[PDB]
Parts: sequence; structure tokens; C-alpha cells
Amino acid sequence: MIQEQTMLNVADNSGARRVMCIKVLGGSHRRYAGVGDIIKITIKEAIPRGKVKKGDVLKAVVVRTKKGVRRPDGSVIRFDGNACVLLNNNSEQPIGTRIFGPVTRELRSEKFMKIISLAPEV
Amino acid sequence: MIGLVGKKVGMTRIFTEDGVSIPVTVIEVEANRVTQVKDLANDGYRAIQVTTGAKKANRVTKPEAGHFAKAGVEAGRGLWEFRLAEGEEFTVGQSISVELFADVKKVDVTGTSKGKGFAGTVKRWNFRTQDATHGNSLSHRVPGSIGQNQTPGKVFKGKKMAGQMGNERVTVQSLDVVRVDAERNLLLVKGAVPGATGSDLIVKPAVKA
Amino acid sequence: SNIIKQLEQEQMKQDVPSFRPGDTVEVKVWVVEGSKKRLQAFEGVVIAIRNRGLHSAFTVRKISNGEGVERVFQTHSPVVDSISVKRRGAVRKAKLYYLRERTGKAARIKERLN
Amino acid sequence: MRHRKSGRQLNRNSSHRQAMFRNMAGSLVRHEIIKTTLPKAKELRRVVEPLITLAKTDSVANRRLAFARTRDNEIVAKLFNELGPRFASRAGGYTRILKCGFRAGDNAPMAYIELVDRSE
Amino acid sequence: AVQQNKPTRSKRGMRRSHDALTAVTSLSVDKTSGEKHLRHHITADGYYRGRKVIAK
RNA sequence: AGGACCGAACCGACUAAUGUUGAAAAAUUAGCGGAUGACUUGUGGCUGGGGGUGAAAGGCCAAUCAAACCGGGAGAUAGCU
RNA sequence: ACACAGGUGGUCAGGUAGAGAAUACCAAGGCGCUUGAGAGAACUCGGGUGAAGGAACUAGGCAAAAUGGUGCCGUAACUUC
RNA sequence: AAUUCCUUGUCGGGUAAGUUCCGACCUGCACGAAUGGCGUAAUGAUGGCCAGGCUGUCUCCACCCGAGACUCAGUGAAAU
RNA sequence: CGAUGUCGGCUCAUCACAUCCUGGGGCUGAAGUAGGUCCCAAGGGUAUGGCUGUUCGCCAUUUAAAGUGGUACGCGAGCUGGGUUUAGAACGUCGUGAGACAGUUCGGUCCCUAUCUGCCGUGGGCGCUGGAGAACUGAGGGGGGCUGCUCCUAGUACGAGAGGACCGGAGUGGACGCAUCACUGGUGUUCGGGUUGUCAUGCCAAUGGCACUGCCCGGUAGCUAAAUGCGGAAGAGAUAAGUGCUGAAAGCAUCUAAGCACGAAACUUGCCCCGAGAUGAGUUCUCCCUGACCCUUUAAGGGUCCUGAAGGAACGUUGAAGACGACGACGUUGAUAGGCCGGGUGUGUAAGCGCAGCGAUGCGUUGAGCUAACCGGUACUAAUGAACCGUGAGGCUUAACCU
Repeated sequence: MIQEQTMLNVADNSGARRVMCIKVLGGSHRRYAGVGDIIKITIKEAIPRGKVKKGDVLKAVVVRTKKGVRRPDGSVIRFDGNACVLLNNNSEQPIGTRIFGPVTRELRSEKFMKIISLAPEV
Repeated sequence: MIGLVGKKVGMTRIFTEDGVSIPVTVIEVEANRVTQVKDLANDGYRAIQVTTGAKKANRVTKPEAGHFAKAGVEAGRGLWEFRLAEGEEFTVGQSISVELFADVKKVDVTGTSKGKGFAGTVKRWNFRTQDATHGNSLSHRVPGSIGQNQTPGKVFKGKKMAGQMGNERVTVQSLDVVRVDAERNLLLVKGAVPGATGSDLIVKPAVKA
Repeated sequence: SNIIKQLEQEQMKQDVPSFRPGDTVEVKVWVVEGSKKRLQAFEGVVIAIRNRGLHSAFTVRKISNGEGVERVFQTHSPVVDSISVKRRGAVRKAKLYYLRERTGKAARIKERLN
Repeated sequence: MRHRKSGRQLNRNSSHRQAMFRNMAGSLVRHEIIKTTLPKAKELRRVVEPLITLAKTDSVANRRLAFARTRDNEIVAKLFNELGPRFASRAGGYTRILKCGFRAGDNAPMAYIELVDRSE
Repeated sequence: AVQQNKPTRSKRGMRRSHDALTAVTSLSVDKTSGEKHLRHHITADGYYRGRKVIAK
């Protein structure tokens, strides 16, 4: 449950450290991002010689949320902190090569397959 | 086809074998027993009137008791009526059980919803609240404007205002029937149906495709 | 609700071990990856238990290679394959939500041993 | 909208209700019959009758537990010394309400609530 | 917020058509004392359902 | 030491909400400024209407102020209603 | 104008905690505010709490939330030092 | 610029995006030297802008506690 | 002009179509994809933010699209009061000056308890022609109609390649609406616990009052949403633009004049709800009432006695019903409410006593004690015998039967 104005952490090593969501893409008056949903972000903080510099505007996929995901048995999985991986803006599949922290079984799709090839858990 | 009259027992869940919880509503459907059959030659329409449950002997009145006595059936807690579907045939006193839904795959459940009393337009019609601060003077949850100006100088019919929400007939359509249990007289449908626990339901087969 | 009480206890698994909050628990969970049905392990401190018969849950908190994770489990789900108690834990409350604010040495639960 | 909630509010806050039933339970234990309003009687049942059942089992923990509720020591003498062994077989229903008209001052539906023995 | 033509006495009585008080409608007779009282209430002498209560 | 600092009494009145046929013809509640000074207060006195007084706003001068109130000229005058 | 939530100078000033005449709870002493009984709708007022987000509200962070004590460490630009 | 019409001047900074804000330029419609010019530490219930924290301000409201509102008894207005 | 409050924001709409999207179609300088342009179409849908008081606009990023207008430039007895446009003050400029400038800047009171219409809900009376209890048909009225993306068909058709379909089907989203509380949560001042100050219960121990519920930590039921189910459809009929078939007037041609077939989210139905005050007051089933006697200005007339049915109403215990009425359940041949019993749930291992310790404390008895609205039972308490209302066979005419 990520919306506009929300500061997310960064899970990959693309260079960003703290980003802000500026749109939730995927529909009209769509309010929330979520489990594996694409957002548009701006970069509010970076490390000094990363691939992405401060104030860039690009896409990301949310990989962890504090709200959490619900499994089909009723079980929830809440994290402690919202996190995203910065995808490339035009043709996706992300920028960074490492992925930190765990991810969830709901990025098990085509594209984000790359993200779960990395990513030490789940 | 016809439906049967149930009773909302409550909600539970049904763990599937592959570990998917299904929220079900349990509907006890006892023997609905036909008290009247209606034909075109006497009524203009083909329909059966069923009863269900049981009523006290001293609480059923003499009109009602004479009706069930003609039908040759025990008095129930109510009378309902189902329109027939052109090739169906029932007799008076015939009992109908939950076994009828052993093929149906998806039903529509009709009950009276829970009465929420005099509700304001934020609960009732999902109006959006005005500012909670920034100057606002005694008008936080109020409906705003209700119409235009000299032209029309009237509030139109069916303007959304506040009043009684709840406690009315609602039908939920296309619910997946999870189990039919002829032993315990139960019907487990997937989802929530209208009404508080113990409320009378009417479960028909789904008319949608 | 003898109908619902009779109907739920037909689904309750029988061998659920006795645990209480504060306990380190390994929970083995069926994870399905396409055709292969794997069984993975989630070990952490029980921070919360809801007892409602069939609708009994319990929340397990792990600090997974980075940040912290809370899985709430439905106890009587067929997904939840095994529960085993690793380290019995001595706390005073019933819901240990204060541990959401503590890491490392502050989030340290004494052992119960009785 | 209230659905299944129990407990009259009685146009008081929670601490004034709590205090008021503590006094009024004390008065019904003391005098064995009091005249109150009909709603205050009907709530006084749910406060008073648990003190009688607590009194049916005499121990130091129940004397102190019925002195936390009720806060009077004569009252927890009559409970545990007189009323508890008086009922002792009566399973609930320690008190009856008898409707008795209306006040003059504000036309309130009064009622005499009394203990169910008063064989004296 | 205020009227614009004085309402009539017609409309006034029409509004008061419902302000009528209902009678008691019949009050019941005690079993022992044989005196009258509201139903489900005690009598003026303090009986109820033929037994003596209060006695003040 | 200090037209010093924080802060009650004390003096004030910055914001908001209520109130606006008020509890009140200017307040209440929650915060707010000064608080040994060009402070504040009691009792008495003095200044008066084109006059007073004014750290000046045309403010204040008995709920009245770009000229008080009362009485009189006076039934002013009103090509206006 | 009221048996009016306002205004009105001086004097006395106990306990515990506290720097304190603040504040909390109390003593001496005085009161329960001259309409009550119910119910527990919308809506209004005064408040409590709130998932995830955290100014996106808005004329404007208005309002609310937050900060808040004592001791010790430590403390920049600029400066009339 | 409390001064600038044209004007949201142009360039730069801050912002994902800045008619406001800061720095600069100077084509000052219509600054300017005790109706003072320009600086200025401290001060301000002063005006404008930014940030950290914080939050029901808001996304989007939900529930609860009280006082009215509603019903009963008594008294019993007002503008129009 | 004995007052019709004037920008903008909010809340809440509503209509038009000169249509932004979705739907149908003709021409194309239409290969496909994407377009351009024109006809038809008003079902539903039709952004969030930076700046600014701004509408507008520019910008950022979305979207199927971010329509154009009317409605006192809709909406201040609905909110705001930022702008304009009172009284204070200053700048630039004008005037000798008082002052002045839709030039600028800072500060600056927005009342109303609704009588009538309207509207949203909700009842009482009477009618419907004997009374009453139910179930209905349905005249009519309202709600709902949005849509993306992915996959298959198919990398086929088309194209030199790049690229890339129509028609048809499956899945899964967004926004919206209905329901619900099983799950995840919120609340939960009525449950349990921790703890600060102080006061009291004689005192220790234990408790209680007050301090915003004193501050907190959890939490039952209920209510709830961020939670979870479901929905918008298929189909039919009559069509719009459009496309035709046969076919003359006009021995050809021609979709039209006779005749015939297609044809869209619009229209009528299909789906959901209200609904016989539908005064055109309908239908069906069932239940109850089968006495005498006077008077007259002899009428569907009035009165007296005897009867009082079916049923309703009142009263009481009340409810996941409720502002109040209303609606639902129960009233002793009875689980309607309270209590009680058992369970569950929540909190988290009470008090007393014993042991260890100098002591704070810790350990044992002990997952203990206490547990609200929950669940299953139980007549212990309260739901009283009765009284009250409602009657006594239901008009006239005509017709068809009285087998």
C-alpha cells in the first residue's frame, strides 16, 4: 500500500538509497501500489558514484511493503519497511545487479524473474 | 429452477487440500415442504408455495393453521413462493431437500440485509466529507448543496440524502456453492450472503450465465 | 452454533504442538514452484498467538538477511506442514509487539526452562 | 448503531455509573428492598447478583474481591455472613423487580427492586 | 427560517390531530385485594398478583 | 547590574474553535505576549465640547464621538418619500 | 435589565510530592452549579484511538500531533565581543 | 526591489514539476541619500520561502467516550 | 436601489450534444499497425500534482479518455474567505494639499431554531362495500450499464522489410457499486494487566478514588475498512447511420414506390429493488360470526336485551429492528431478557501461605486468578388470571346455471 509521496527504500544496488513514489501506474485514479506493482519514482538520495544520480525520474517495482501480502490460505507476510527495485524507464528489467533483502513469491512472473534469480530469499 | 428457503447459520472457512482457504457461509436448508401449487387455470401463473421449519402450536393462527391443514403439512415459520419453469411439477405436501442443489454449481442468495438505522449520507451514499479544519464551520459530514438555483428551484426526485440504510431485500448473485450436505441439511456457499445470523435466506440457482 | 462447531472441528489438525509467545519456532511450509512442491523453513520468535479454534493464527517474526519479516500463519492450514519449537522463551506478556522496535541485544528473550 | 451491545449508559459517564451501582448495590444489600427507577433496577441486577454468587464461596480472596467491588466492609459482612448462606441453593435470580408507578417530580417509571427471600 | 404567511387555524388543528392522548385502556383488578391497578404494576395498597409485597 | 532570561499571581489580547434570537450589547475553552518596569493597582483630585486628552487610532471623553449628553430656538428646512 | 459562565481592592495561607503562591491529590471549611426520567439515530459540539502513507490538505502545516525536567558532555556561521 | 507596467523579464539555485522564494543581470514605465541612502549582531504573538521531526490536515475515513439532537413529564419564547 | 451577496476553492449535482473515451459506419492521397475526415450514438466513464487567490495557463507524471456548454458565469438560510472592494500602514506615481491610482504590499467580524413548496426517510386515519390472517400477479417507478492489460488464434492475413492485424476465445487488473465479518487489521473509556503522584479503607499486605480512560500495554462482542465475496453480462425485439436482395415508375439503371434481410454501449426487454392509494384500490388460499323483540316522519331507518367469534390492540420480557412510531421474537402447556451452570475468548502464571535472599525481589502451589456484549444449556427472577377493541351471515339491478 504505496501511494504518491511515499519514501521507499531501495532493494537493489543501483546507486539510489531512498526514493519517493510520484505515480502509481496502471490505471486511472489508481490509489495504491502493492505487492509487485510498477511505480514511477524520483530519487531523493544516492550514494556518490552509483549508476543513478539524485533527482532522476524512473520506474521501480515494489518488492516489500510494511502492509504486506496475503497468501491464498489467509496468511499475511508483512515486512518492516517498504522497498523497491529501480527498473529501467523505457524497457524494464532493472538497473542494479545485486538485490538486498528478501522478496516474495508474487514477483514470480516473466519480467521480474530476473529479480528473483537474485534476491537471497523467497 | 425453483429455490429453497434456508437460514444463515454463520461463516467459517474450508481449507482445500492444496491449502486455499475458502470463506463460506453455512446455510441450513431443512425440508422445504410444498403447501400450495398454483396453476394458470386458477391463478394465471405456475408457482409453488413452500414452508419450512416449525412453529409453536399456540402461535399459529386459525387462518394459517387451516391453510397448512388443507395442505396436509406441519405448520412452518413462514410461507414463500417460487415461480415454476414450464416443465416442473410438484405436488402439495411434497418435501424438497438441499439435495436439489447437488448439481447447480452456482446460486443466488436473497436475504434482508442488516439494518443500520437512520444513516447519514457519508455512510449511506459514500459522500465525501468536507474539510475537518481550515475554517470549516459546523459542516463536516453534511451533504453540501442539494440543488441548483432559481432554475429549477426544486430538489430533484431521488436526490441522495440521508435516511434509513439497511434492513431491506438484497440479492447477492452468482455465489459458488462449495458443499451440499444432505445428511446435516447444509449448503456451503462461497462468500457472504445478506443478513445477520439466523436470518431467513432464499437460495435459487443463478439466472446469470 | 453446533452446526459450525461440528463443521470446523472436522478440519482441525490434531498434532499442533503447544507453544506460547516468546518461543523460537521453525515452521515448515509447503511452497509450490510450478510443478515441484518444495517445503521451506521459517524460523523466528512467536510474537502473537490468536486462538479461535479453526481460525487460530500465530505471528512469527524473523530477521531475514537484512530487515525483519512477520509471517502470520493460519495454524490449521494444510500449507503449514510442521511446527517445531526450537527454543522455549520466557516473557511476561501475551503479545510481544514491543520487539518490533528492538534489534539485536535489546530484542533478546530469556529462556524459560520450566 | 448498537447491535448486540449490552449495558445501559444512563446518561452518565463510566465512572459515575460505576460509583452509582456501587452505592446502589450497597443499599440493596443493606436494606433488602429499595425503590429506584426501572432502568437503574434492571442494571442493578447485573451488578448485585454477581456479588451474591461471589458470597456463596467464603474465602479471603472472595472477601477482598467483593471488597474491591462494593468498597464497604459491612456490606461484605452481610454478604458472606447472611446473604451468601441464605441463598446457597438458589441458582441465580437473587432479586426481583416490581414496577410501582411513576414519580411525581419528573414522571419516571419507578420500580421496587428487592431480594428474593425477605421472609422476615 | 421563518414563515412567510401566517398559518391558519385549520392547518393548526390538522397538525394537532395526532396530539391526542390515549386512555389507559383498561386497568386490571387484583386477585386478593380486588382493587384496581395498572397491569404489571403493584396496587396502591402494595399488592401484586394477589400476594402482599411492599407494605409501607 | 539589567526598559536582563524562564515562569505563576497581576496586566494584556496573537491564533483557532464555540457562541452569534449568546451564559455574555465582546465572552468561554485550548494554546499566546509582558511579568523590577516607559510596569501594574486602590483611594482622592484636575482638564469639557470646536473644547479636553491623545507613545496618533479620528482613538478616547459614562455600551454614544470627522465634534458628547440634556434642555431650548423648534412644528428648522425637506422642489423628496 | 436576570438568582447573568463577565467585572470587583486588601488580609490569612495546613499536608504529601514539588524550585514554587505552578501542578496533582488532600485537611480545616464549603459545595454538587433550582428542570428531571429515558433512549443510545443522522448531524453538531468537547474529547480518545487508529492499519499503510506522512502535507499528497490548503490561500497558508490553519488545527492537531510532536518537543518539553535536572545533571553532565558538546555546540556553527555571524557578531556591536 | 513593500518601488518593475510590459511580466510568470532573462540567466542561475532549490523542485519530478516553482506566477511565490534565494542569487545575479539592469532595458530604474515610475530608487536614491535625514519626507534619509546602503549595510546591520540581537530582538519580533512581524511578512515570504525551504528542510528535519511530527502527525486524521489529507488519501478516506472508522470506531469509541461524553454534551445536545430524538421520546416522556413540568415550565415555556422569538424573528415573521 | 423600503438589498436579487457577484470571483475562486470545497461538498453536492443536473441537463444539452456541437462526442474526449468506449460502440456502429461511409470516403481516404485506407497494404498492415497507426491515422485523417465525415455520418450515427448521450448508456456509462471522463486524472493526480508544482506554481499562482486565480478560472485559465505553463510544467511534471499518468489515462481508454482527461469533452464542450447550460443550470443567477448551478451550488455562501450548504462550507471557506485566499482575490476584488470599508475603516490601519507603507512604496512607486499624481496633486501645493486634504487625498488619489482594476498599480503594489502587510493586517482585517460571513447571522438565521425551516411555516409553505421541493427532496430523503418514516408513521397515523380512512378507503378499497361483512370482518380477519397470509401468499401473490403486476400497472408503474427506480438502480445497473465504465474499462485496461496479458495470453491463444498468430507472428498467421498484409508487407520488400521494419513491423503487424480483423473476427473469435480465455485470464487478470483499475475505478465504481452491493453485501459481509470467515480471514488481515482498526476501534473496543463496559475485560485483563503494568505503572507514577496522592488520598482513604486503623495499620503491614491487599484494594479502591482522583489525576484526559492518570499514563500506558494488550483485547471480547459489535461496528468497520485498508479486509473478502459478488456485480455490470449473454440473449431477444424494434431500429440510427450504413449495407443490401428482388423490383418497377423510367422497356436500362435503381436498397423503395409494393415486398424482403442485416444493422450500435442509445430504445423496449433480460438482471436487482420498490410496487394495488393501480380510487382502474386486482388475484388466490384459509379462518370466524347461522339470536330475540319494539318504534316510526318504512328507510341499505332507529333502538333495547342477549351475545363478543376469527383476529387485533394494549400490557410485559425484548431484538444483529429501531430517533419515535413501525417491524420481528417470546409471555409459563415458556429460553424473551437477566441471573446461574459448563465452555470459549482475552489477559498473563491472583490472593493467602511456604521456601531462597540482608532487601528490592524471585521461585512453588499456578497457565493461576479474574474474564463485557460470545457459544451451549438451565424456569432461579421477571414476562398474571383477566379486561379492551372487533360482531351476530354481509345492498340494488341484470345475466348464466340450480344436472
